[PDB]
Amino acid sequence: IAGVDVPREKRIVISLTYIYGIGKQTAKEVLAEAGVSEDTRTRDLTEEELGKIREILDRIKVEGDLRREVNLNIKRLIEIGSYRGMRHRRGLPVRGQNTKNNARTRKGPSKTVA
Amino acid sequence: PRKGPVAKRDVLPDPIYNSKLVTRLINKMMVDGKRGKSQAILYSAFDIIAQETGKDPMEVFEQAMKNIMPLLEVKARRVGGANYQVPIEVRADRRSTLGLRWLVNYARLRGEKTMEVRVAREIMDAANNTGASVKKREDTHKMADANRAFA
Amino acid sequence: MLKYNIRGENIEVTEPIRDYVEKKIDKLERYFTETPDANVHVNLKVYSDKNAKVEVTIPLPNLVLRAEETSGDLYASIDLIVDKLERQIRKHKTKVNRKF
Amino acid sequence: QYYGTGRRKSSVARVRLVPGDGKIVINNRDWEDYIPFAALREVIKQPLVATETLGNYDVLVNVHGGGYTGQAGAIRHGVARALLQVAPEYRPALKSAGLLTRDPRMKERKKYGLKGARRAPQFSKR
Amino acid sequence: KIRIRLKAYDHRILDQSAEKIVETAKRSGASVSGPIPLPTEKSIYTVLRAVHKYKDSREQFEMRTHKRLIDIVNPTPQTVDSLMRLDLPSGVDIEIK
Amino acid sequence: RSLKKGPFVDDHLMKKVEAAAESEKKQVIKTWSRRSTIFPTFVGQTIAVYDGRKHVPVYVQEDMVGHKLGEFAPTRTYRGH
Amino acid sequence: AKKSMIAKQKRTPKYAVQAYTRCERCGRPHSVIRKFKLCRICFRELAYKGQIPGVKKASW
RNA sequence: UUAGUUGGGCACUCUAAAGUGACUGCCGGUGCAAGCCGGAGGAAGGUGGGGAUGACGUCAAAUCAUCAUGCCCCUUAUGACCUGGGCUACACACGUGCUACAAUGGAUGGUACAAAGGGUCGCGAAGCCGCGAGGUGGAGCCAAUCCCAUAAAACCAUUCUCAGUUCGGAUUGUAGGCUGCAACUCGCCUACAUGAAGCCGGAAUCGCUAGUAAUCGUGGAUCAGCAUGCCACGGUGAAUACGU
RNA sequence: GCGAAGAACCUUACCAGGUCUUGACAUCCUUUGACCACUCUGGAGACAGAGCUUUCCCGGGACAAAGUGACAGGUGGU
Ligand SMILES: [Mg+2]
Ligand SMILES: [Mg+2]
Ligand SMILES: [Mg+2]
Ligand SMILES: [Mg+2]
Ligand SMILES: [Mg+2]
Ligand SMILES: [Mg+2]
Ligand SMILES: [Mg+2]
Ligand SMILES: [Mg+2]
Ligand SMILES: [Mg+2]
Ligand SMILES: [Mg+2]
Ligand SMILES: [Mg+2]
Ligand SMILES: [Mg+2]
Ligand SMILES: [Mg+2]
Ligand SMILES: [Mg+2]
Ligand SMILES: [Mg+2]
Ligand SMILES: [Mg+2]
Ligand SMILES: [Mg+2]
Ligand SMILES: [Mg+2]
Ligand SMILES: [Mg+2]
Ligand SMILES: [Mg+2]
Ligand SMILES: [Mg+2]
Ligand SMILES: [Mg+2]
Ligand SMILES: [Mg+2]
Ligand SMILES: [Mg+2]
Ligand SMILES: [Mg+2]
Ligand SMILES: [Mg+2]
Ligand SMILES: [Mg+2]
Ligand SMILES: [Mg+2]
Ligand SMILES: [Mg+2]
Ligand SMILES: [Mg+2]
Ligand SMILES: [Mg+2]
Ligand SMILES: [Mg+2]
Ligand SMILES: [Mg+2]
Ligand SMILES: [Mg+2]
Ligand SMILES: [Mg+2]
Ligand SMILES: [Mg+2]
Ligand SMILES: [Mg+2]
Ligand SMILES: [Mg+2]
Ligand SMILES: [Mg+2]
Ligand SMILES: [Mg+2]
Ligand SMILES: [Mg+2]
Ligand SMILES: [Zn+2]
Repeated sequence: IAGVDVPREKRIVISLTYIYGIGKQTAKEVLAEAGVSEDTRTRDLTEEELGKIREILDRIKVEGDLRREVNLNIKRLIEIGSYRGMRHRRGLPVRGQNTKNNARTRKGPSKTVA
Repeated sequence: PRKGPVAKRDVLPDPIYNSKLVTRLINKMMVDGKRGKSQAILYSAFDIIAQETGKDPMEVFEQAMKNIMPLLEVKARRVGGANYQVPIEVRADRRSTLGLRWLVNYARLRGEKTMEVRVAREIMDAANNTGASVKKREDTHKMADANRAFA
Repeated sequence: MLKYNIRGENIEVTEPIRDYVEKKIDKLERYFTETPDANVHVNLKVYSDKNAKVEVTIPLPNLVLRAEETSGDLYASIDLIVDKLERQIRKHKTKVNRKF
Repeated sequence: QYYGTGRRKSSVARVRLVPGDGKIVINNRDWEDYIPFAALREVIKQPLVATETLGNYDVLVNVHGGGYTGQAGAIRHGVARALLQVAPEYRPALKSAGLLTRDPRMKERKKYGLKGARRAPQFSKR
Repeated sequence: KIRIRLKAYDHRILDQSAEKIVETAKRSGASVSGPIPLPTEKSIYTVLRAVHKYKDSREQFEMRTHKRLIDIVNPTPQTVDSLMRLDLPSGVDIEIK
Repeated sequence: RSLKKGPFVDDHLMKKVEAAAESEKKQVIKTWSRRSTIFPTFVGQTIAVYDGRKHVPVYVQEDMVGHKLGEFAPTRTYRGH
Repeated sequence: AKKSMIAKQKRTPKYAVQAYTRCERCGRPHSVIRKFKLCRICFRELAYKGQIPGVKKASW
């Protein structure tokens, strides 16, 4: 419908944020710039409204190629042979925080006991 | 505690409705010292009760409370056996304590929408011996009457 | 399962010492139907006159085992400390069973 | 035009009674605006309720310190003392109702080694 | 037209000289306003008691400073030089305007 | 300097790299300045960086510019538990 | 290495950000009050003897 | 008057010096006395509330690393200087805390009420710039005068509709700000995006008797910068104690 | 969430490399007596090579150097 399917019963300011690259604030910007009010259900949208929305959205980065762009950034910094690249290989906290305790949303669940 | 009985703290009667138990109910729905939230969610309840039913809110509250306050209650202790659930008569004061505790411990779990309603249709259910708190009192009475020999 | 925190003051913790402590303390599991998960704590000190002191603490569910012993040899102190601990076990078990 | 001074917690109110209608004014503001909530209004009226003198005086008050509840108690004490000031006869009714005693309850000191005034840190026995 | 500020670590020593100033002023015919006790300033120092361990045991010391204030509105040179050549015990601080 | 005042490089290393501008290019630059950022002028050269106990070699490629030298010279030795 | 540390500390360092503070009676680096330039031990033992003006035990 | 501002007054709060005041003192009962219970007057009644205060001694308890000292040891090094790293590692285990698991809530806009503190190699306002962290500027101030600093919960409106979501915020990519000669190992903060576990937590276990527990903020020491830690301050503010 | 009322360098006491030897720190003898600073070159820096002065202050003192010696120096141990 707008690059990817969106919920029907939710307001468009809350529905547009289902795209990989649109959040609470840039959706507000798109809605304000186009002209639609942020309290209209998406099932009540006219065809001209969505038509106007689509190219405004497609001008800025879209859910599709952002994946590959960020992935190639990670690949660049991991093929160079830097500290962040070694962390990305090994799967450890890239930002400089401790790892004696609490590196769990990276290392995974608490593994089998030694 | 160990030296002797200790005097209670008298509860100043609330405004608007001018009762005692209403303030002790407001003090029970309190969380983290937030007096205003409990006050609002109780006054809204006693107003919608009149809007829905057509009677004085305090009459519905009283005739729903009179069905929840238990009389007998099982206490695990010595005398008549080492913790054999001897049934005992709750004192006059302990009644309203248990009544409000059961009224609020179950009005938190009814589960439709905002609690500003969940407390009202529990008073309506208690006004005619139905719900969950009344079930709690009946269950406690059954268990108390089960041990009719250990007294 | 038992978890041992072994500390050695004025001495270095050597693997045979660890194994001896592990087995001697593990012989304590026979007093329960269910093996607990409490943290056993052991401390080892040696003085200048060849005298050794060993302190053991075990926080059971509803019991606290503490035992310290000094003797001419470290291993003898370990054996006597085990005897002390089983003594507390029997005392507590008899008391709680009597208070049935 | 008769003075009175009330204190509670960390709040001080200077109350003065004038014969008149009964309009209530707090710090150049109306009694329904400064303290909006309905039930935080009957506290001031109790000294004027324990005796039937509801519409016999207008109050002029100047208050500072504490939160909205504490200065309500302060202004209550102040208006009661002012009522005794106008008439040296109303003492039995109010002293009987316990409406003259100042609240000796104050926030309590903190203590080193404790997380609050009496709360102690957690400890373990397992 | 002159304002005098007196501050010291002890009120007992302070107030003697504080008054000594007002008598030595008004004896030579000066219109003077009496001392006005300004708020004291007290500060707290908490230090661990032990040498190595035991953070839970501490000791607290305090240092509190007292202040006064004197005004003269219509002085004469005799009051000026009388106050100026008068000498106060060490332990007070006088800041003549 | 992570502001807009400008980049940061120690003069005792900038001097060496810009004096190594000749076609010889056979002067491996030994350094202790791990904190110096990599300039586009570094492209081509080869720099040994001290990592605590030895000078490890780094070959300054195109996409390595902008970072800090100490990134490519790890200071901890980890193999596994 | 103690008596050399005081001598280094009183010298002028290469850059300002390398300066630091030690107690003056004893050479203790940690927990030194800049009001007195004393540590937490040369303060306790020496305020008891009444050698710091103004400072007394607090009981409030 | 832009309004305690301006002239004017210390009447009321307020600051702080000296006093009064509470001592079972009086009354009724009891006992024979110490004392016990009840009542009166009073702001306060039974050491009013809270601090400081820690007997002889026990654990050869802790500190030769705050300091001092006996004996031993090294003295072209076990003494001294410089740069870079390390104390910040990571298959795991234990202790103390912070934030959540939502509707007594989330989000948006309006608006009111504090106590205690710090400031001259220092605090740093108005004004303009920037969505924001912040930049430019320089007013006043050696401070009951000026600044940090229009407290947040609370209250009134609108919206969301019981979902792993308009809950939660981890983790990560990009672009910036401040301090510092320097921010990769290794700082704090901001903007866009990403969006994890988590739906009240087994056996067990801790804290608290009234302005306490709970909850919400504020200040300070260390400090160029860095606290969910430590020490203090107030706002709202409960339940229960039959009994050993 | 203990010494630590606050580890990027310093703190720092640990490791790698480069360095010194009456010495980084004090009493003490000889003499020059202000050495000190500061500018440039070389080095990661400690440090070397030059240049400018040294008006020491009033025989005494403050500090320094040069070799000079008895000596210091240890966050080494219990
Ligand atoms: Mg999503
Ligand atoms: Mg976003
Ligand atoms: Mg960190
Ligand atoms: Mg942990
Ligand atoms: Mg020891
Ligand atoms: Mg044996
Ligand atoms: Mg205490
Ligand atoms: Mg305690
Ligand atoms: Mg602690
Ligand atoms: Mg203390
Ligand atoms: Mg020493
Ligand atoms: Mg230095
Ligand atoms: Mg520093
Ligand atoms: Mg320090
Ligand atoms: Mg004024
Ligand atoms: Mg008598
Ligand atoms: Mg009485
Ligand atoms: Mg007392
Ligand atoms: Mg005493
Ligand atoms: Mg011990
Ligand atoms: Mg020694
Ligand atoms: Mg050699
Ligand atoms: Mg550490
Ligand atoms: Mg959210
Ligand atoms: Mg708001
Ligand atoms: Mg103030
Ligand atoms: Mg400040
Ligand atoms: Mg500060
Ligand atoms: Mg200025
Ligand atoms: Mg501030
Ligand atoms: Mg709803
Ligand atoms: Mg970084
Ligand atoms: Mg789940
Ligand atoms: Mg749910
Ligand atoms: Mg108690
Ligand atoms: Mg009591
Ligand atoms: Mg700071
Ligand atoms: Mg170093
Ligand atoms: Mg030279
Ligand atoms: Mg020269
Ligand atoms: Mg010696
Ligand atoms: Zn010291």
